[PDB]
Amino acid sequence: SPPSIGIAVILVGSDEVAIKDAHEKDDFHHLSVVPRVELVAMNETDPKSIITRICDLMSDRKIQGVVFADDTDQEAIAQILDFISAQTLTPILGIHGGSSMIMADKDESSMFFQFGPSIEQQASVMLNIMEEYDWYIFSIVTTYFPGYQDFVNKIRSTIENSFVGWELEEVLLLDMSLDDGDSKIQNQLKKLQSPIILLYCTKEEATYIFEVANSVGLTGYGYTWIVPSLVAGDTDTVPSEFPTGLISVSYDEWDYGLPARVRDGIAIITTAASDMLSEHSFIPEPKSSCYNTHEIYQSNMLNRYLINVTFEGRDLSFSEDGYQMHPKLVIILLNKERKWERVGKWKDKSLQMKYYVWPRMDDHLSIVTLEEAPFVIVESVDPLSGTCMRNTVPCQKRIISENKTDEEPGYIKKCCKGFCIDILKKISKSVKFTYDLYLVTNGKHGKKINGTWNGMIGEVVMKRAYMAVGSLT
Amino acid sequence: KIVNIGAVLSTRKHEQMFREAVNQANKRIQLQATSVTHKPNAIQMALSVCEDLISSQVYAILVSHTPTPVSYTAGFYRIPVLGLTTRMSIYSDKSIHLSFLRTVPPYSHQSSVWFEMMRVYNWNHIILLVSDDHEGRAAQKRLETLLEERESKDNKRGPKAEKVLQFDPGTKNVTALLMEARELEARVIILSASEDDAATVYRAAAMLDMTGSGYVWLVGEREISGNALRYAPDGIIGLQLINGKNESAHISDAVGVVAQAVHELLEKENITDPPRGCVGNTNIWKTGPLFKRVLMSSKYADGVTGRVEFNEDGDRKFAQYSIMNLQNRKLVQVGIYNGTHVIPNDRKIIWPGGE
Amino acid sequence: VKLQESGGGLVQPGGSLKLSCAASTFSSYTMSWVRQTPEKRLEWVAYISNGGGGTYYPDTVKGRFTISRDNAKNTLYLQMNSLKEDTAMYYCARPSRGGSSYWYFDVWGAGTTVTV
Amino acid sequence: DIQMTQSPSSLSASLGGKVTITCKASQDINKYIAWYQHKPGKGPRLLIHYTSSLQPGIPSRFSGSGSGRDYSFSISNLEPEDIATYYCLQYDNLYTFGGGTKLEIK
Amino acid sequence: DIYFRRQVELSTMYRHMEKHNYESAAEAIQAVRDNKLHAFIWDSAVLEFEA
Amino acid sequence: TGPNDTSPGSPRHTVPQCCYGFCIDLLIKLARTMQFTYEVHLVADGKFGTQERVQNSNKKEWNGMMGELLSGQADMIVAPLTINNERAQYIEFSKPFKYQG
Repeated sequence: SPPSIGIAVILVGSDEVAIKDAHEKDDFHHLSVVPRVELVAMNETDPKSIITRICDLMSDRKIQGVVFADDTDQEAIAQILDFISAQTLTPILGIHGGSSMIMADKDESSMFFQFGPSIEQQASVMLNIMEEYDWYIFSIVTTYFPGYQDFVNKIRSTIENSFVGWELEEVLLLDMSLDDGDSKIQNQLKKLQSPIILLYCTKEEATYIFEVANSVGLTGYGYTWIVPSLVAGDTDTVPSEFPTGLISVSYDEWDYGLPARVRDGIAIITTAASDMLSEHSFIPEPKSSCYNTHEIYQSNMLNRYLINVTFEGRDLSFSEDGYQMHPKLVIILLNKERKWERVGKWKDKSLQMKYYVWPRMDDHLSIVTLEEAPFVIVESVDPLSGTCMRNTVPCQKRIISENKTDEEPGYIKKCCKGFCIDILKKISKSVKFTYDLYLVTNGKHGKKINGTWNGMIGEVVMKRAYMAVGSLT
Repeated sequence: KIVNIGAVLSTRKHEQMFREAVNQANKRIQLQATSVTHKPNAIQMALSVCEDLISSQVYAILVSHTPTPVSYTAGFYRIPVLGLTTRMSIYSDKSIHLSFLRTVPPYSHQSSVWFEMMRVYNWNHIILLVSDDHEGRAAQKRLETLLEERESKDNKRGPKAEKVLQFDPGTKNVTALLMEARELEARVIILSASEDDAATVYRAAAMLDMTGSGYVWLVGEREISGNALRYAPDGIIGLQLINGKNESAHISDAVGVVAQAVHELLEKENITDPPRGCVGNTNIWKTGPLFKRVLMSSKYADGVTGRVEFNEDGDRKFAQYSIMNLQNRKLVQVGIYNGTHVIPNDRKIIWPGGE
Repeated sequence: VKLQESGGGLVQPGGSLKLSCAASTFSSYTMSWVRQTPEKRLEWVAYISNGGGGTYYPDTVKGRFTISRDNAKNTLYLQMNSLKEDTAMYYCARPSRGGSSYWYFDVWGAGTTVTV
Repeated sequence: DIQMTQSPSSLSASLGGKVTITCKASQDINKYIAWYQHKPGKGPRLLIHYTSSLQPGIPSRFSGSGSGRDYSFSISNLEPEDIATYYCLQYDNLYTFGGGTKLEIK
Repeated sequence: DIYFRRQVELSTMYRHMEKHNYESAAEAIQAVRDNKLHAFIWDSAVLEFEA
Repeated sequence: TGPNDTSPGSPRHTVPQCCYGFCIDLLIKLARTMQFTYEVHLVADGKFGTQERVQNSNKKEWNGMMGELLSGQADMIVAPLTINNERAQYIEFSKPFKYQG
């Protein structure tokens, strides 16, 4: 009872067997149309070979849609795909590599979609990462991608909302002025007097500019660098000029995997075509050739149907600009031994990470205090942000629990206000400080029992790199 | 000194005058200019880009009239591409195609020709009708950027204020916008839209009696068309370009202004070469940005169309003008202008409904 | 991988005989099988996808037939009811290139008969 | 579902003759063709793909042409180990079949 | 709401104001006399007439 | 010209109401002095005008009363409208009636 549409998959660069076996068990019956797969491998990946393969398959086969993959890092693949889709009025889903790098400002009549995060969702998850340690946004952008103007106007855009606690934006916009004597691009990096620097760029000019950052003194010890997906998304290789870890978001590191991605795209195309045959009772008749053009209005209806797809548990819908809505994201670190080791987790609002403290941070102090009346006041956190605006402290309180697991220095960072905290915030700028502020647990402040001391003096006698500010006579 | 310059042109004799202009520039270094046959259904023309790229020594492609895919194909390929039909502005713009260079101001022109006209006639209030397009947003941004006259320290009673409309490309909904614009106190209308939108408004001020004595119109180029100029009322003021129809005058100074860049670049070092015809991936000729740099700071092959100096975007910085006023049924040229020397008129302006 | 049929008979005229064809990868492979006329015509009987769905027949044997498959034992299951005027031979055929779609098999079975 | 009807009823030819059988469906097939041959009681043997693409192990004795919904398939130079019966397949809807013919030798 | 949010030193005070604001002048004036609201902030040229 | 929202929840039925008071008397004197033909219609919501980032984008429109001055729904605001730094960015005021805090 279901008829057929023609779906061609193209892989450039391996195991066409794992991709074949994964989908050919997906039974698209129980749907109104069923697919027709056709594998085709290629290795040239030049524009002329791409067009002369794509419209060759269009001329031979009644092709409904194309699922394109890649194993390169050339972004300009995607525009070529974005060129031909509006030329052919047929859907194309770029699912890996350079086809998955995000292209802003797509054409109005294009039907090209990508698996990947938007250019603004990466900034949103970059804010949600920095809301663990109350860091401060200082973004610089040297190159000029088409996805620049959305980035600053999305990163501002939350710093004026509520309960912020965020520092200023000493922003630096540069460009691709071909001028070596313009060394102020080396000289303006002294204006980044900040521990956290955002850098939205390309891979090659970042490989250039991190040598410049080492030349000025933006080393990996006192500063960090949070970097979006398009610079260091190539999980296999790394240039030697990156002692600059905590790179930001990528997708899940092995694309569920690549044949599961192929199966998901096949399900997307067939579900949209089944929805169109269920609602309007006719499918689009396929294109004649890349030569013949004259003898489509229903392609806009296909564009409306392709962006409201849902499968067994995965809302794989799309926005108007060709990216996913929900999708799974990971967080990567860089491994001074030159690997990429971190597998962080982010899902649709939420972030889950490791250790509750950042490793690699002498002027680092632990400081233990005590809650009382108006000297050190402990209050709860905001239910929308976690951090504290005017209170400006973690106060990482430990939980005493059952005696089979350790304590909780990941218990939620209760805000502390009051007199001694306002004194400490002046003494920090007075000499040079860094807090690790936490509360006592045994609740035995200022006591000496037979043999020993407890409480704040108990954590003084145990040599735990301490001060004891608070109410203490 | 045997280098190549590709071109795609409309008809056969344009290639004859092309090779003759290359022979004219041959008095400088010797040149190619193999060139080929503009074609319809241009993805086959996107096929035949590397029927021209087969020479490594091609360093510029010349294109005439459609926003052609050669800027996308031969822009991988950091090869500066010159053309004469960039009037539809959007593919020579801030969605940066790194390979384009104009030889003509766009349809969404530098609208200072309107802004400089106001100090001729002390106008202070502007109703600005603007279609919902990239052209409309470009004209809106340019005319709002043209408000730097407020930094002194002379007409500060009003530069230009009032409001803008939005004007979606629809046929019926013209009446409501003009009915709302009837209430305002401004009497000057600037309308910059498409020729089909001119054929859409087309009578709607006449049905509301917003023609004649009360108002003054300053329309763009695309009111002069066989369906639009038939139905514009009497007394409309329009603009008209100097050139863009005698393309030989463009192409002669084009091959001169690329030959000067060839002579300027040949005296330098590290002249790496483009690939030999469409061979594979990562074909990024490293002297391409250097070619864009040496071309973007060049003067003009002066002698035919006047000195043209390219900007950071690639505009001409050239005096674009000719004002056609509409008398009883025929357009007339009224004055001789410049970029700055708007030397007003030598005839009489027939203002609408009272002259 | 090879196909071997079993469950052959029409011992009740108008009865129901659940025949099968085992295989020795067949789990991603759909199924449709064949009876033969006295004019030897390879008329179709039923249709399953590889995943059990898409249960269909042609117009010859509609209305009487109960259909299933098991990709673990690599077998088909369908009871023959309206072959009661034929001395048919049935074989199993595993269409190439798998899927819930269909392509051209050379992967057919061995061929056994059903006689009334 | 769409149903097919092959025609007609005979492959009456001598040793090395020429016969042709037509795939004729009720609907447009877009050259969706296959071809099989078998003895009575032995089992089918594949012949033909989309562009009459023959099979390794199958000789060049079998050719064909046609389009849209109507196809012709010709057999010549036949050695009588191919005492068989030839069959056409369509798969527009799930699968499709018609009558087909049997081979006799005169 | 503009004057309090402009100042940073009064910011905590502003954080107490977001959960109790009203929509009209007469609403809060009537709500003060019903003991749901112990204090109110407004202009002198309305409050000196209302008292 | 009263609001459509005569009972300030759902329904929208505009009616002629009548107003009087301080600003009405001052408008009477200014209109007799400066030859004003005038109509008076009340405000949409009643929130005195403020600025916020609306439509989850990079656009800040002006809510309430002051937006009706910016959008051309009126040409004068005769109301107890304070003088601020944020409103005086592009809205001209006068010598201010009174002095209060």
